[PDB]
Formats: sequence, structure tokens, C-alpha cells
Amino acid sequence: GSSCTPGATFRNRCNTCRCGSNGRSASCTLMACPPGSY
Repeated sequence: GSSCTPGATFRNRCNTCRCGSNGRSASCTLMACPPGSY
């Protein structure tokens, strides 16, 4: 599960990610995700 759809958004807990063109990396926000944030 070291993969995503290249160029697509996903949510990781409270943080929103965009999959890299290689689909083996994501640029994500770095917010802490305390209970009820997601």
C-alpha cells in the first residue's frame, strides 16, 4: 500500500494529500489530527 493515483487528492486523517506523478509519493499538509478532526 505504498501507492496512490498519480495527481489525485486523498485525505490522510485531517490532512489533505496530492499523489505525486510517480504514484509512490504524496505532498500532504502537516496539521496534527486530534480526535474528531477527521
